[PDB]
Amino acid sequence: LPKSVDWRKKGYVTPVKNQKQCGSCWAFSATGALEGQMFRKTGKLVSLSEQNLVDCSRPQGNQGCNGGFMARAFQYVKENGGLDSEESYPYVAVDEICKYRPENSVAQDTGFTVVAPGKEKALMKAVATVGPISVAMDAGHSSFQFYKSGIYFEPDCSSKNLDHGVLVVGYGFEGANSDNSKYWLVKNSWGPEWGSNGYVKIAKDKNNHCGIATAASYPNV
Amino acid sequence: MIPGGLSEAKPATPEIQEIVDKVKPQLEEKTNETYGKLEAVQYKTQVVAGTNYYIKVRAGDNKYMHLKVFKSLPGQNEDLVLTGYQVDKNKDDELTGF
Repeated sequence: LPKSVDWRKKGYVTPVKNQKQCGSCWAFSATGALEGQMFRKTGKLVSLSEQNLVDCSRPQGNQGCNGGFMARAFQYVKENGGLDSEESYPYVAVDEICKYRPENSVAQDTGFTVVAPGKEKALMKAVATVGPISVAMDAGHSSFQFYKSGIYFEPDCSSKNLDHGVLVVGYGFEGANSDNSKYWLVKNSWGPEWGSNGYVKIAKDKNNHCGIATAASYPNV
Repeated sequence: MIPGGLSEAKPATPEIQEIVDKVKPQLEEKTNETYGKLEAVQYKTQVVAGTNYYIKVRAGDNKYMHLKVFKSLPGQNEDLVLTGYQVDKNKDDELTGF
């Protein structure tokens, strides 16, 4: 496997978005992973509608601005036969009436693949060979809110209690040594003003820090 | 716990009481009525691009209300905002996202 990966350099990743005051991270994580896989398939990067997911995926077990899961979003896309573009179905950060229209669908999936739970080596393999991967993490700590740069390591982090869904767009290491200071390169959904232009490096191969490999998945396209 | 979901309830701490105090003016504004002290009893948090606190408070006449207070991320330099509230609540009502 590569010692470093950064899917942004290969055109897989849209600009960082902003979920605002809605608990819709799961939808941003899901569209992020789906944007990557659709790009892999077609070579065309198209920003996808988190609002479509928020409004329409309650039958699959999501709860709009009250939370959800990336797997349930990929399932909705499968059962629904599609997902609209952001341009056609824009985000307003509140639960609204489902406006899915099949004629504006620009992505599909056939389900999803779960990465072996807890296994950072499985997660690494997935990142290196598939593309951006949806993950859940423990992001509720003050240290995460205040994050600006470097490798994030929070001794209080849980591998088990995961309150946020984000996107792993690669991995690598700080410094000369490829097995020191390793990190997951993570796209957040709190706008480009947060963290490092909207991104954060999370400690890698440190006992599944903040639960990054606890519940990772990606859509099958 | 789920991504974007609310946490388990936890009994209020002085910080939470503090958030209620800071935000009291805004509530009086919305409801028209004015309050003696509001006792913060319990709360839940929800992580967004910032933080939503859902706080159960007591009006001191055995009346309860549920407040939704948004705390912005570090760089936005914005103070706490009461983004929602529900009135006429039961002491044992579960705090839920709204």
